[PDB]
Amino acid sequence: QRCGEQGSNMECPNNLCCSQYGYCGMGGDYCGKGCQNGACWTSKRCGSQAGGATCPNNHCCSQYGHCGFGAEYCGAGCQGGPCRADIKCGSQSGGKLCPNNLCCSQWGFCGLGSEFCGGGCQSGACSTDKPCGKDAGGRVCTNNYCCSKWGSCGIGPGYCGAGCQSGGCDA
Amino acid sequence: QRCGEQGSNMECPNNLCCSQYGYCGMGGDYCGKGCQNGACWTSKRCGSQAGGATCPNNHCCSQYGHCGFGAEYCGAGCQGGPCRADIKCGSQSGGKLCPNNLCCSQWGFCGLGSEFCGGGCQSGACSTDKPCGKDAGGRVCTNNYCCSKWGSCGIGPGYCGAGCQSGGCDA
Repeated sequence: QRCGEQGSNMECPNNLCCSQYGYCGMGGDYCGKGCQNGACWTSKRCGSQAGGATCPNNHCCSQYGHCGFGAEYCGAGCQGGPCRADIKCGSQSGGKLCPNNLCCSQWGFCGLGSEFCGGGCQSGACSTDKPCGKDAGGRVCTNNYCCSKWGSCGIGPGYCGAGCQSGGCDA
Repeated sequence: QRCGEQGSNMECPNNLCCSQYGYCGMGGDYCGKGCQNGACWTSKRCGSQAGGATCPNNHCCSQYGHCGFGAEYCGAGCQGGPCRADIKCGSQSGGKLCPNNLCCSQWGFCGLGSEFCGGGCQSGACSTDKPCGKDAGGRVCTNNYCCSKWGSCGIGPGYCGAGCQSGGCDA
């Protein structure tokens, strides 16, 4: 029920702005000064201009390193987000990972949905759920996902907790 | 700290899937069966095919009414989300509202950022914060935003609560 730093980087639905207090709404109280994620009045910075920083709420990072939607942000020069041009990844691009957990299709493009995440999926949010760890000739998860006690890739206490064979383990 | 119905429709950062329990993570425990929002293994339905339903996490609604990213979802036939084609709105389009609170620029296109939300902004998440209510010759907020006791448009208890002059008031 909280957003931003008070809600573990949780984002509000329908681009609602997270105020400086960790609450979701609309108006100057949420979108103005201290706005956390969502349609903030003062767009957040990203890409090149702000250390590789990704846009929250899947916003496109325009060529000037600002976050938003529309031609100016998703069009030409777009550096991150659901940019209007296909984004390349995988073996075909020196094993690049897609940003924001997106799937890298068998063809080397970033997306979400069956075509990217289903069979052939290279990295990211693949729905193929391939075996990792010792029961898997010690193969490791992509994206530094945790390889659970069970030989499954994921993120969460169950995956990164006790019995984590490799990846971004807590334990 | 919760997502989905347990977190008031709050979404996880970086397309993490919200499990059926209202927790954010990655793996079959979160993205599989019961997945709430984020990179669910089974894309959610939208637009025409599912009553006008919008995609969570700003995903594009492909022409078949499925949610995702990439050419198949944001390209041709895209019905909602950060579609590759400019989305029209406003006076120029029989006063249509943009989906997901996006700003309708002075020119009749949907986006977020200064160009859409700044001066001339027609509807949505405008940063112009224009006066509503009685102190405003009884003008009303767009998007059914609440016109607060103060003559400000917004969403939240402060806006929709007591002294709400018009809009989607609770009080």
